[PDB]
Amino acid sequence: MELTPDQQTLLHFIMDSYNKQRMPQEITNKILKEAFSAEENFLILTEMATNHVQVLVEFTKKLPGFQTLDHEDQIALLKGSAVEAMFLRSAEIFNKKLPSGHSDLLEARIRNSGISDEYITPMFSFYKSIGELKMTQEEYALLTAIVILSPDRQYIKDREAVEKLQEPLLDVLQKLCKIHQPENPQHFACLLGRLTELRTFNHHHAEMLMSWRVNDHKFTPLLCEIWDVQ
Amino acid sequence: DHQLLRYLLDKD
Ligand SMILES: O=C(O)c1ccc(OC[C@H](C2CCCCC2)n2c(-c3ccc(Cl)cc3)nc3cc(F)c(F)cc32)c(F)c1
Repeated sequence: MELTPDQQTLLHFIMDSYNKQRMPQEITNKILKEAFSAEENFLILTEMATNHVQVLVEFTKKLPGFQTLDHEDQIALLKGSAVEAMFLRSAEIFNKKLPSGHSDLLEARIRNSGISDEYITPMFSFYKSIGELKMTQEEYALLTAIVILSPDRQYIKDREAVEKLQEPLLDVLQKLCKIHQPENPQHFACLLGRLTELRTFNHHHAEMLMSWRVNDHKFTPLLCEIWDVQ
Repeated sequence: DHQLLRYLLDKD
């Protein structure tokens, strides 16, 4: 029922690693302060996305057993999850409680940031569906670790090795879902279902960058590797 | 060929 001492140790370790990220307040304060051009927002995006990948690699390296994995599988896991992890973190940031009217202004600013119309609606639909779950910080951290340690990622040679590392994280998350939401026995299943919805963002992530309403689409060499853009 | 990702993974 309750977390065991080993699970409590695992949870605080994942939380400490997860907390090394930029505070949501920092990101939203920047976007709410003043409106920027599509060109200025494109550069803000590439800076933030580059920093997110760097922080994600350090978080991933700290995941128990990750560094014991086959090196090619390590690359396949990071490359397969980087985009999904960024959208999950964007959903967390979007659903953080702000003063009256601020979340509406934040949504309006992102809606007019330069991103194409085709990608706007699905993005906010995902953020609002994530928001309805009313996830705790621990749920976001564990869910991010579960996304990274996905054994059914493309090019993974040894699935079982990845399964073994993901399994205890799923066990902790399931227990937390039962504790934080005993009224909703579907909470855990819903979280896992949202991970399938996250995967549809990989299908058009490169296009979301390429279709940004700017004249030139300059990317950092690290972003080119992770987002499949030139 | 994920040269930078490889470097970030293999450093330290
Ligand atoms: O923690 C991190 O490391 C981190 C890294 C990158 C992020 O995305 C920034 C961009 C904005 C860039 C400037 C112009 C407006 C959008 N952004 C996105 C987003 C839209 C499009 C794409 Cl392709 C990717 C992400 N969805 C958002 C939802 C939010 F609540 C939010 F505050 C900003 C959001 C981020 F949210 C967090």
